[PDB]
Amino acid sequence: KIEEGKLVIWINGDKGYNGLAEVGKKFEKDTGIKVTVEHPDKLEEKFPQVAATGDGPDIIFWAHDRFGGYAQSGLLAEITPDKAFQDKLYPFTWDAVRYNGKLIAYPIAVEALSLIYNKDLLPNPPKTWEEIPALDKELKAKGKSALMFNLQEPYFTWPLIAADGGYAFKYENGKYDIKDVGVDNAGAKAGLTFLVDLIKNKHMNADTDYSIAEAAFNKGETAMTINGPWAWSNIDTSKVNYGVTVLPTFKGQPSKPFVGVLSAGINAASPNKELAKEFLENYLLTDEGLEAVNKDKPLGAVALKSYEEELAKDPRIAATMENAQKGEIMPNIPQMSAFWYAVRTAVINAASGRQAVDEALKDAQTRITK
Ligand code: NA
Ligand code: NA
Ligand code: NA
Ligand code: NA
Ligand code: NA
Ligand code: NA
Repeated sequence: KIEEGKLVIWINGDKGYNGLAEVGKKFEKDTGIKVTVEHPDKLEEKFPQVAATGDGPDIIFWAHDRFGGYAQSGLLAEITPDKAFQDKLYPFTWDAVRYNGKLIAYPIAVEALSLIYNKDLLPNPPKTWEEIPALDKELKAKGKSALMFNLQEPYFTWPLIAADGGYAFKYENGKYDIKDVGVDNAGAKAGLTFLVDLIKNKHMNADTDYSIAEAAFNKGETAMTINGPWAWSNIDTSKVNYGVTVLPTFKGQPSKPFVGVLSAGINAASPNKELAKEFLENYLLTDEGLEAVNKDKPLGAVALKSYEEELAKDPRIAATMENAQKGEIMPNIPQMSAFWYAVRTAVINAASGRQAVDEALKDAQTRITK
């Protein structure tokens, strides 16, 4: 079914697949084994279909959170890196690729939101959320605003909501406790209260969405936004001299953005598991391998320490990794699907006044733990 003696790799069409193919060509030169890199449409839908019948690629690349469902269906091989190899990657990245206590993928790259700021409006960006109200008053007096970011989606508001002690699900022992949910605790209530107050006191509008925040920042109307590495290429550097830094703290605690870890899984049905391990450990997860992919399409921050130390000479990448290290690995369990919709509703209702902050989060907590 899956052909022995070659590697077929699937990766999304927004990634550096020409760079990956060059890594494959080096592997083929050293081993005589053909590597075929493909970027099919809807690969994350296709993989569980073909893998369920014992078919598909030998290696799949995707964000780690989707691999939980794949691992629940036994579609991914348990990987076997030795302890010395594991020590070459930042330890938090291995946690992202554990399911039911077992390692099911190799971490490649790390993504998280950062604070993006306009250096000509704000050469010294605020280190705390608590400073932002006063800063907004000063900037509004000069015809600008302090901060605009997407308020409609919990991915973007969670960093603040969770800073003072919120969390989705408690992680321990390579597993999550589905009964230990941090959506209606004191810290979450404090952060959502602070967000709602930003709106009540006219520092942000409740209808601000992704489009508005991006346009406002690119036009030089707002000093700051919150966004991820996918947004950098769109920032009009002709008009905006921007920096990227650590997110502000709240009550002295770091903001807690969700962390996505681009990961490489090995099909459980592959007869090429040793070749796949060799390719991933000793060709891709090297400075030269990650450089080839990154040159094609930037990976952002990477899990491999040796190469991250080079990439972090770019302060935007250094900030991405700092915010990731302080953030919350996105849980890979099925109960996380309940989290997104429950918290989305809670934030919308609190920002509109439909619900008090406490009731909004209480209702979300009840749905997530149900
Ligand atoms: Na070839
Ligand atoms: Na090839
Ligand atoms: Na084999
Ligand atoms: Na080092
Ligand atoms: Na170098
Ligand atoms: Na509760």
